[PDB]
Amino acid sequence: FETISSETLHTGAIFALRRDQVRIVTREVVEHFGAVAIVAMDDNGNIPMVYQYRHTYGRRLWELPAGLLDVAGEPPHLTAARELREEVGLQASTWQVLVDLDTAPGFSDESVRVYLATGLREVGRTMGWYPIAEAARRVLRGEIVNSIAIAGVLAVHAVTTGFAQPRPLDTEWIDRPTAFAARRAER
Amino acid sequence: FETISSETLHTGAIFALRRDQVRIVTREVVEHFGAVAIVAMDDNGNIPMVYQYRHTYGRRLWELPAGLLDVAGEPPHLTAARELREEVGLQASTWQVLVDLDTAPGFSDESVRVYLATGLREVGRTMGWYPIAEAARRVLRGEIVNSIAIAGVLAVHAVTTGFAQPRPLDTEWIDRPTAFAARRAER
Repeated sequence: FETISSETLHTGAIFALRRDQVRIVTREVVEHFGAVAIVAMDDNGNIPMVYQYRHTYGRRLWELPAGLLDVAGEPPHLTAARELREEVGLQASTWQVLVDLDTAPGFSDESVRVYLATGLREVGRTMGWYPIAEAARRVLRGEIVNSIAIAGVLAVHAVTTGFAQPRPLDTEWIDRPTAFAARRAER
Repeated sequence: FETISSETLHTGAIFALRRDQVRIVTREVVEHFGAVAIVAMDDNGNIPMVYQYRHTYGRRLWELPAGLLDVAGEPPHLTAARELREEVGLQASTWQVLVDLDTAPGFSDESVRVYLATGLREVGRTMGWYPIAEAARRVLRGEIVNSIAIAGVLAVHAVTTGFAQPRPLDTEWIDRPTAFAARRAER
C-alpha cells in the first residue's frame, strides 16, 4: 500500500486524530501512546484485578492493573512495575511477556503489552483477588469484557494449564506505538 | 459521575470524536458503530481466519471474519452471518454468543460481539483454517495480536477443552454502541 498524504485533524491529551489518503481512500487513524498491563499471579495461582469506572461505557469494568506509555524514554517494563505498585501495591521478582494485543486495529495504532509478574511482595503503606480459573470463567460469562483483561486472563489461564509458556522480557513488541509519542505535543 | 458538557470535535466515516467534561476533567471519546466477529468452528475443531492489511499498523494481521454494525436496524446476528458468508464463504446452522469485548475502554465506546458458529456449509461461487489448539498457541506466541481474534480464539479454546460453554444469541450485549449510530450523519 501507499500513504499518499497525512493530515492531523485534532490533537488531544492522550491521542491524536490523523487522516491519511491510502492507495485512494480516507483512513482516519487514532494515534496512541500504547499501554502496558500486568497479570500478577501469586504462588497460589490468584491474580489481582481492579474495578475502574470507564466513561466510554458509563460504568465500572473489571480490568488488570494498567497504564499508558506517556513517559518519554521510560521502558514499558518500568512503567508496568510502577503501575503494579501504584495500582495494587505489589512488586514482583520475575517479569515475562504474556501477550501483546492490538486493541482496535480498525481505527487506532494502540498496542498493549501484557506482562506476567510472579514472585510477589506486598509493598507500600477497588480491587479483588481471583483464582485464575474463576477469572477465566468470568470472561466466558461476560463479567470481564475489557479487551486487555480478556487477553491477559485467558493467556495466563493457558499458561497455568500447561498449554503454553510465558516469554522473555526482550520479546519483540511488533506494534508498540510511536507516532503520538513522536509528536511531543507538550510544554 | 456527572457529564457536564458534550462537544463534537470531528465526525468521520466510521467514528466521531466527542469531548466531554466529567465530574472536572476532559474526556475525549471515540464513538463507534461497534462490530461483530465470528469464530466458525467446523466438525473437526478447526476455524477459518483471514489475513488482512491494517493501515493502523502498516502490516497484515490474522483475524476472525468481522464487520462493522454500519447497517441501521440490521441485527448483529444478521450482520455476523452476512460477514461469515462474504469473508469465508460459510453459512452456519447454529449461532451462539462466544464473547463480547470492549476494545479500547480508555478512549472509545466500541464493543465487539463474537459469535460461535457451527454446523457449517460452504456456500457461494486471504484466509486459512487452523486447528483451535494451534490458533491458541499462535496467540500465546504473538502470531495473532488482533484483540478481537485473541478473545475469540482463546474463548472457543476454553469451550473446546470443556472449560466453559457458549451462550444463547439473546445474551445481553451490555456495551453495544449506540451514540455514533444515533447521529445518523449521512445523506
